[PDB]
Amino acid sequence: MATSDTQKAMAMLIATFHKYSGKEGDKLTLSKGELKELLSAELGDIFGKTTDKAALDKIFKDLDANADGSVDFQEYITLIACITMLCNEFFTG
Amino acid sequence: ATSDTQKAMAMLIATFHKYSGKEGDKLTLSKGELKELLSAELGDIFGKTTDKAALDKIFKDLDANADGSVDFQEYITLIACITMLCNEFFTGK
Repeated sequence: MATSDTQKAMAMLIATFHKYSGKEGDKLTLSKGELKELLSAELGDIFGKTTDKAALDKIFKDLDANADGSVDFQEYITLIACITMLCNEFFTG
Repeated sequence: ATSDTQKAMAMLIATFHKYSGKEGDKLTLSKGELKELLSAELGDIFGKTTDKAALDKIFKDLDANADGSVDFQEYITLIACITMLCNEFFTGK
C-alpha cells in the first residue's frame, strides 16, 4: 500500500530492519550484533568505494561500545545514510 | 542485482535530486523544496499520525526557514521521523 517512491523505499528499509529484528524480542530495535550482520549483508559490496576509510572503520568500531545496547530505526537509517554518503557516486562523484 | 537496502537508498537519492537538481548545489535542498517533497511523497499517510503536534512542528519549522537548506542526512532523518509517526509498524494502528 505504498503509493510513492519514498513510501516504497521506506517500506523496503523497514522490511530489512524487521528481517533481523523480528526473529525474537522487541521488533523495534536491533542488537549491535544484528546490526553488524545486516550492514555486511546489505551494504558490504560497496564498502570498498568509501571516500573515507577511517570514517567507515569508525562506524564498525562504535558498534562495539554499548555492546548490550540497542539500535532503533532512526539510528539504523542514519548509519545506512552515512555509509551511502561515503560510498555512493552521487556524493563521491 | 543489488540488495533492497541499496535499491531503497537509490530511490531516496533520486527523489532528493529531483527536488535539489533544479537550483544551486545538488547536495542540498531548500526547506521550502523539502516541504513540497514531503507533502507530495508522504502527504497521503499524514492522516495516520500518532502525534499531530509533532507533524505540525516539522511543517512550522519548514515554513519559518523556507530559504534555509538541508543535506541528505537531515532529509532522511525527517522522512524517517514522519514514517515512525504514521506507519503501522511503529504506530500499531
